[PDB]
Amino acid sequence: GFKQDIATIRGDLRTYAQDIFLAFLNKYPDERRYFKNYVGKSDQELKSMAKFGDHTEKVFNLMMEVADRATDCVPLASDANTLVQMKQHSSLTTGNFEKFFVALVEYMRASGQSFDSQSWDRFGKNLVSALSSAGMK
Ligand code: HEM
Ligand SMILES: Oc1ccc(Br)cc1
Repeated sequence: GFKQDIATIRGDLRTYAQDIFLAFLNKYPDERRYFKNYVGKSDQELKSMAKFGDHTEKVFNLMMEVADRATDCVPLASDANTLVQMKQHSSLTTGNFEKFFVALVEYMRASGQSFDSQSWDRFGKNLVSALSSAGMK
């Protein structure tokens, strides 16, 4: 289930974080514009950049902590507010997050592992709800 999936992802955080982030950019290539240092670089070049691995991992660490603090896939409003108030997210809208979760769930369904994809979809939907309540446009 969802709790085991958090354990699976955490066990190999950096690899899942890179693979899912690249799945997101590959599905929605226009989103790369938010990451000006990743524009024009192959996946192997990205992997050679310290900040690529560091910041994928940090994104997914925070995502796992928000997931683990949720009850039945309903995140804390305080966690949604963290995400809204981060200066790094100041020009995003909930659609950016929706696309991220669509890509994440698609990756899970294509992986051939027994992720609880329906729960990640629902968690994403509930997180998007919470981001808009916390003021994201
Ligand atoms: C629930 C999903 C997300 C979580 C948990 C999250 C978390 C984070 C965290 C922890 C950082 C800081 C990383 C660091 O400084 O090392 C970060 C930075 C950033 N995030 Fe998010 N983020 C999420 C979704 C998104 C989405 C959808 C976008 C844009 C499409 C985005 C764009 C950015 C950008 C541009 C930065 C700063 C650039 C960078 O660190 O490379 N984030 N995010
Ligand atoms: O550097 C970053 C990698 C992945 C997301 Br999503 C945000 C920032």
